[PDB]
Amino acid sequence: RAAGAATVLLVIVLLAGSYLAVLAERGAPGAQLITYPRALWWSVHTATTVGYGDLYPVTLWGRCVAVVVMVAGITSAGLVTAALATWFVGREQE
Amino acid sequence: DILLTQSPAILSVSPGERVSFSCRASQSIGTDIHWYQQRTNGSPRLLIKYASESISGIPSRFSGSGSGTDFTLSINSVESEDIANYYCQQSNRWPFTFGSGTKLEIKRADAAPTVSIFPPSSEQLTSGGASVVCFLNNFYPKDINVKWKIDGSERQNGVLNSWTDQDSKDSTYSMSSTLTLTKDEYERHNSYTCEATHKTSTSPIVKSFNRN
Amino acid sequence: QVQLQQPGAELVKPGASVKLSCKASGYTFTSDWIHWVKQRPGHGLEWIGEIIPSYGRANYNEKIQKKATLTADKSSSTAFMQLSSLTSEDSAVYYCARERGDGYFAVWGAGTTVTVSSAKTTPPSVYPLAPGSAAQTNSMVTLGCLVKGYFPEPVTVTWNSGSLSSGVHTFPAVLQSDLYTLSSSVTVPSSSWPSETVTCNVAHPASSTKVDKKIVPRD
Ligand SMILES: [K+]
Ligand SMILES: [K+]
Ligand SMILES: [K+]
Ligand SMILES: [K+]
Ligand SMILES: [K+]
Ligand SMILES: [K+]
Repeated sequence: RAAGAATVLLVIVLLAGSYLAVLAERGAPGAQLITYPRALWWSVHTATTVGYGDLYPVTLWGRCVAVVVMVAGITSAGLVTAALATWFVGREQE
Repeated sequence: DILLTQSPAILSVSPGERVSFSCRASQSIGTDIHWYQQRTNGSPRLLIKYASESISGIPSRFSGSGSGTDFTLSINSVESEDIANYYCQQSNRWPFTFGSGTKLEIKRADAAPTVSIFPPSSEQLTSGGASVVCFLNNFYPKDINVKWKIDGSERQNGVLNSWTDQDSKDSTYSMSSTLTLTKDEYERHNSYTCEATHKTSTSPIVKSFNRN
Repeated sequence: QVQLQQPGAELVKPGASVKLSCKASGYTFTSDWIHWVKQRPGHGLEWIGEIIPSYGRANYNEKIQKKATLTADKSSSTAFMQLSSLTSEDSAVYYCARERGDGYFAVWGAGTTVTVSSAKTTPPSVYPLAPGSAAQTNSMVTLGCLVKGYFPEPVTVTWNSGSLSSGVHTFPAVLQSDLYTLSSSVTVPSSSWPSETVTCNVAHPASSTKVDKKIVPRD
């Protein structure tokens, strides 16, 4: 069930991320992570750790936001797995 | 920072014709180009967003096109109202940037000027003033000349003219010449004339009046 | 409804500093960014800076010499620009537009004309312009009113409180010793005059002064 919790929290990091990311990126010349929408696309593929590179942070706080988003993705992922694992182990104890 | 180059600066097109303004980015910016229209003494107005998306309230006459570095704003069948300035602006990379702008000019049929002359108003005279206004309204081309004659003889001192950018009501031009003098100068001078020689007639157009 | 409201004009002494306003209404959002574009007469639009009210962060145009400082009043929904130590060069129209965070400037303001000068705010003078009792006429008749001896720009001359838009030509002012002078014209059907009124409305933001003056034929 904490995996469920993980999903909620993630979706929140996915939004706060998109936000901060644009907030952090504007002002730094050449930055492309400056509009709310694609920002969100950016966070989604960075969380899924797929990161095509069509968009990437260039500032320090932008990268920090980045790191956090990465970890919410790499964690939820693991937590859903760790969950699944347990379910099958219990199911199997029969 | 991306550089939006807009050539040409002016576009001369005939009514109902199809006109196209081009904006070129110094580098790839996808479709993150937007076009604004600004008329004489008006503010900018979003026309197209993201190179080719409609904005509620903008004629279907307007269309967007292109991607990467070359974009094109387009008006299918220009018309008097469309006379303005067209700027493009990117939002691909910070900071946002604008283009140099592009003036659209229409080509209406020749038109002779409507001339009108006005004696200074008594309210003004009531204060040592005396301004004789003359209007050269709704003509075309924009080339036109205005001469003054206070009593058979030509005058050039106190004559301030002013032209209007092409009109968005009928694609014509208008000019206003004002001859300011003291109540005095005006007192000791009978007739005031205002001659406007335009490309539409070999002879000039005259309009005078006497202080009495 | 007119979302971004900007004061018609501001006069500023060389060296002095003005604080331009922009009060928005309508749909506001935390993702809202208010921008400032400066247009020098006869030239193009030039990004000055931007600010995100729901956070207060402000970035400016790094190429131009910073002469502004953005701020936002959370509650009253107003964005303020502080243009200090100005010079003739700073004299222009300043707009403020709202950006939803998607890149384009949805709506702009009316713009605040700023004139940096030593001179004084001189309200205008409105005299009528009726044809001479010696000039014949046809289906149409051209009347108009002369606005002279005012400063600084701008001036909003209308006809019949705006109800009459068709056939109007407000020429561009002219500068003759710290005083701008312009005149507007209007052409209505001869039949409809002078029976049906025709008054010109002149507003001059720099002095909050606004007058009228019915164009009546000459006795
Ligand atoms: K991966
Ligand atoms: K990867
Ligand atoms: K990758
Ligand atoms: K990659
Ligand atoms: K790549
Ligand atoms: K894994």
